[PDB]
Amino acid sequence: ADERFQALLTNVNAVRAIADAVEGTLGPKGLDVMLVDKFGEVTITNDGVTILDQMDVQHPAARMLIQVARAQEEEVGDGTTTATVLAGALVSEGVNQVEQGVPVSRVIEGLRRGVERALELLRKQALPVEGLDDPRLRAVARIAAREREDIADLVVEAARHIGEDKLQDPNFKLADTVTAREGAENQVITVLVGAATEEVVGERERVAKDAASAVQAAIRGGVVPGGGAAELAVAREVEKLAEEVKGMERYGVEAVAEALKKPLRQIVANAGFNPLEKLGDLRAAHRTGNDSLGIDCDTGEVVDMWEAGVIDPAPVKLHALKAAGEVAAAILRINTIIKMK
Amino acid sequence: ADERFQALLTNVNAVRAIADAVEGTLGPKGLDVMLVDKFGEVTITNDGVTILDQMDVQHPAARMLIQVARAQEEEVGDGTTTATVLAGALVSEGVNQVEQGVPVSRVIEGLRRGVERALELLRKQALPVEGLDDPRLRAVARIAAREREDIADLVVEAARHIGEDKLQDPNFKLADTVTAREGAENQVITVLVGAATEEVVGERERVAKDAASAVQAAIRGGVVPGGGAAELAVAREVEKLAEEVKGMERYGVEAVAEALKKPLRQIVANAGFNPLEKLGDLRAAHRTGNDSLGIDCDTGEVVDMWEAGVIDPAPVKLHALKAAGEVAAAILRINTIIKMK
Amino acid sequence: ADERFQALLTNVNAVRAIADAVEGTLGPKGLDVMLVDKFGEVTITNDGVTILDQMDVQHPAARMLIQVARAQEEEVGDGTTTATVLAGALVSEGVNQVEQGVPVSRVIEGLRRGVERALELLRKQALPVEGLDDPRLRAVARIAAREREDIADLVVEAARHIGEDKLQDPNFKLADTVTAREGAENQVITVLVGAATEEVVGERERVAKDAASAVQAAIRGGVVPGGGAAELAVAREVEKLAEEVKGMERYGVEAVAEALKKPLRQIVANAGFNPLEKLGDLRAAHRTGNDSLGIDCDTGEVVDMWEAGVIDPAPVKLHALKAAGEVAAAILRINTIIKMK
Amino acid sequence: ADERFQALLTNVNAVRAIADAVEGTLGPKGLDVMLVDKFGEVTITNDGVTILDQMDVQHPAARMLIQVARAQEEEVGDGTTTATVLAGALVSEGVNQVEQGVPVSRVIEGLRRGVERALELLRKQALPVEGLDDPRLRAVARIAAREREDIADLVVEAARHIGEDKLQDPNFKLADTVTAREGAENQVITVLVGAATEEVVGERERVAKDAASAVQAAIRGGVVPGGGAAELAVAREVEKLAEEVKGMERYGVEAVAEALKKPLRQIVANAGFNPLEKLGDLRAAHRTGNDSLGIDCDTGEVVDMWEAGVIDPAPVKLHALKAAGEVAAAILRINTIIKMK
Repeated sequence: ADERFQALLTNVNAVRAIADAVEGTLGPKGLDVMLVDKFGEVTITNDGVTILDQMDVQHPAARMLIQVARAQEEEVGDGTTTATVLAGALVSEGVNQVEQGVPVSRVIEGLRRGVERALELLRKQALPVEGLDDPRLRAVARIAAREREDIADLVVEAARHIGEDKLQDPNFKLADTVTAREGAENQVITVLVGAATEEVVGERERVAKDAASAVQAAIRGGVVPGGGAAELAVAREVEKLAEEVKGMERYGVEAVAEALKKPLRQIVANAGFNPLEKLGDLRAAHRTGNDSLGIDCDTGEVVDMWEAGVIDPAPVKLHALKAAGEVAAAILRINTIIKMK
Repeated sequence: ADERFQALLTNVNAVRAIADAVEGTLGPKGLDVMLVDKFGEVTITNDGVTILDQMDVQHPAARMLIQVARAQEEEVGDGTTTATVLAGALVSEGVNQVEQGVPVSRVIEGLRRGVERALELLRKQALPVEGLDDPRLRAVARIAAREREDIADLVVEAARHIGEDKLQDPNFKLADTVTAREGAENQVITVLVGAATEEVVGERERVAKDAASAVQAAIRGGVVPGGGAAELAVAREVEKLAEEVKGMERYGVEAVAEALKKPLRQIVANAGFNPLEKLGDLRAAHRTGNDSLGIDCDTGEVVDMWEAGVIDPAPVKLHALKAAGEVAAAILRINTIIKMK
Repeated sequence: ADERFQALLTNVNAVRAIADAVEGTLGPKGLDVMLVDKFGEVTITNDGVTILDQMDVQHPAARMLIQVARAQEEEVGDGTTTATVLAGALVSEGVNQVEQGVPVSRVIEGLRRGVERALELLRKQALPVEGLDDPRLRAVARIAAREREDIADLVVEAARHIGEDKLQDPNFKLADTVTAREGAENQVITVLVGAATEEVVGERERVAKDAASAVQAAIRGGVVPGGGAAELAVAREVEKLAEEVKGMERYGVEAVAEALKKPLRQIVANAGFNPLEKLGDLRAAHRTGNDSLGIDCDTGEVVDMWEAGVIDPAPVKLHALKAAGEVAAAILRINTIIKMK
Repeated sequence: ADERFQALLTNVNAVRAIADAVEGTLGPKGLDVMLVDKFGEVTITNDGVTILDQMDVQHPAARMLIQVARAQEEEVGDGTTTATVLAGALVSEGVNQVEQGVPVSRVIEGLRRGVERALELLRKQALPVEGLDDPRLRAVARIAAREREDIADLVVEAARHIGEDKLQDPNFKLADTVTAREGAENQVITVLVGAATEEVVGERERVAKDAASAVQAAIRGGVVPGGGAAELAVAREVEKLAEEVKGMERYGVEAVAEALKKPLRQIVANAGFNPLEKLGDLRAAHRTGNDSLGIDCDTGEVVDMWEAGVIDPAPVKLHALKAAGEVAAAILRINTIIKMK
């Protein structure tokens, strides 16, 4: 019986290691990682899609988390860091509950329903955007642009150049229509992203792709309050369902409720504030009945996220949460480790 | 800085060790404790008063807890076990919150307000007695008599002889009017408590005092749905206070919210049941708007505590929680250890 | 003499180890197992057919168990995991009896007679299916298809198309008449099973044959209550046998009696409930004289097996118990281990 | 949690060691025990009272068992060995069930109900004696007299001298009226028991009192098939009850059912036969439905105990089983050890 738990705990540590490396890059004030080789080259990066693509993974269970994370990229092309962090948080809280005495099978079925209601509420709370002239598209473009307005303006201009129904096509991907060249300017003709030298093209094309996918998802799925505020808004209701669920199976719902707060906690931690008090003081304005406010990362004061302009696409967070729940369930479902024939 | 926390942990572990050796006697299906000497004498007792009286204490933090608990006993003559267990839980999760990074003063000042609202709501939940012929006095005598009916009837029979307005006299302690003699019968004259042999006189005398004090308090303060149900009922509202309180300080209100679960948790655990599943399944019937429901100690089925016939006095629980809060606040405040002259 | 028993004990622990690896996959809420290579590839599988194919078996006592398990798979293509988890229980209880002082040769014939009367009573308890219009066909198809109704419907829709006497042909195998192709829909023309991608065909083709074999076995041998309830039912009759067998040899009949409870015990354990408490109350529900009372696998309350709708074919369990008896007999007779040229 | 169980295991081993030190003296072919000192003085004896009154006890769990076992002697004056061995078996099986996962409080109440049930069936099964000249009164004195008829005959000769109603009172016991003097012949004047030398007076007086108590009990409450047959008779009924108890509580009832077989197991083991086979062929002979079959101590052939004459009085066995159940419960309750002032 201890060996079965040790099998799960060994897999959990592999997942937590992947989340540990990529959870420091969350939010608008994230931190970058160092990637080194035996030959000695360096790759400074803060975009998690590059971190997961260019990380040495040897433990068998870690590969599944990256597989789902890049499946999300195949879907819409953004939000892999959030999915990895949520999956790590879910698995960590699940193993914490199992160590408390809950059987793993009960935690899995609790986690399933918790993620189900969380997706339901995130879908409900997503507010649609009225036309491409709305400033919320500028807001969601700037945040995907790493707070560089020069790239941000040319993607939103291109979006209004194309149109609404042409953007609604599911067979068309805007990320295939972005190209970056060196020594050029920023304009739309297929858009051209200017770069200084050849080495600057690689990251500029990446951020152009990210902004393209953000504005792509914004029109179809609407708008959700970013910065982890939506996660807290759904976490409160998931806790209500945890009080609603009967039996030992509820403690998976509590695990989903706690795991949903990890994005906001890591955003405030990366912003250079103490998470445990900034999470406490954030609950003051959540008593007012409005569930669209969080914390800004520059002054540490509680402010509503519509006015602050910290916005996230609805499909990115919805799919990130779905993938995180699916992989957390899949990695919790393992009980034994065996060597092949 | 670690030395200031190290001194807190040693104070905590002394308090915890007192509670771990007393908490097993809580509830109707409690278990006894064996006490040994260098001479090897045996003292089998399940009453917390005697175990706390005769137990060796060397760590100064432990002495304060039993001084507070026995002053509580000097007040009304019962409830020391519940107070000690509650103090242990409060101190344990006080240090648990500090381990997470919360400052100690914030936890202290959160414990203060949590205990304040818990006392207020336990006062408001206490239901008064409608005359002394009410069967709930039979119930509160029966639980105080270790579920032995021969002691349960004579204390209520004597009490109805005394009356009411003579019973509310604060200078009158009814537990001083009990005397047990070997080989006698059961009657009032002074309630004469029969016993088989001389050695049996001590435990019967102690049980007579316990039942006498229970019925004494039942008229003064009314009744509360016991078995840990009332502490759960006020724990829910203390959790609402925690969601109402601002800043880092709210983590102490959460500590009070959890510490009120420990009596019911350890009542269920001592019954031979899994406390996790039974605490999970007990929140179902609390959604109906009623807050007077608990769990039985024989079948494991969730039943209403008024009809289940398990009731405890109001002042005993009130003052036990007050003493537990006061001693938790007094013991979390210490930060350093120095030798004297 | 110690060497003879030690040479047996090393054989038992091999059958125990291979049984332990697949015991977690039993039941509708089973847990998957990952199979790592030297090169690091992984196969997540919850079916017991594949885990035995793709695992090292170096201690040759396990080779006999895998050989007889796949030999069992050859007739009716299902229930190999039940066969090996019953074999492990029988062998473990037999060696436990041998530890008490019973010689092995007595336990061998006790096992023989107990398994014989267990086969007799599990055959008798089987209830024939009323045509192909009976919804028990849907019930037995859904369970074999991992509780996925989309694949469950097509197998029984085809089975309607084949007929009664054409399915009753012993030389005709309907598991060869199921084929899976990627990118297609589900229809019967040959049963075509749809799949998303090429990698999804590998598992869909497997579960198609499993579901096909379930409905094939159902017509031949009728229906038996699943979830381990039938093994619990025949266990009591084996216990009644044990009191009738004269001499030291009966204790093998006790080994059969205790081993037949292992399926229900492990299905309950994998479900996330306590096996002892949830198996004790089952026999308390057997007072009515009916032998179908089993346990639901998400609420944990005892429920009559037929009405829950989770039901398993009769011949698969018949031959699984026969194979478990054959291998438990075969392994126990091995007393010495030596080498060749 | 481990310490609470380890505190029980040290208490269990003390009881087991006491029972293990007097288990070989049970039955008509019992084996003596050698006591030693620092001075080297030694006493050879097989009367368990003379061992338990003299062997050294330092673990306080053993002193309670000897206290209640000698209280049984104070009540009647015989059957202390069976009380001790039953207490040991009950405690050993209680801890065996706690090892599996049953909480101690559940086993405790299961044991309580099992012992109450066993007392009820022994009360029913104990048939009365028809007059004083019935040969079973000769037989009970014979077994009480270490299979020597010289002491047995004078006891029944005195018993007819006193009278039936004179024996019926509780205020008078003829265990005190027996007196042994050296150099005297066997006659009654005061039952004068002859002895060879002064040293022979001690054990002869002791066995005279034992035989006196045996025939006291025989008229007082009748007779019960001894040699362990009656405990096997009631153990089947306790096993039948075990299947009716709901939930986790039953495993105490199974412990009571098993612990009642330890008496006959030890009579057979001390006799020089394999207990496991001679229990199987005994329970295989109970097909007729009668509850008087046992095993003879000279040939090992299964015979009815009435014809063999091996008989034991009813009240001694009833009180021994009651004391064994009470002490097993009271030693199972203990879960924590502390040093006192």
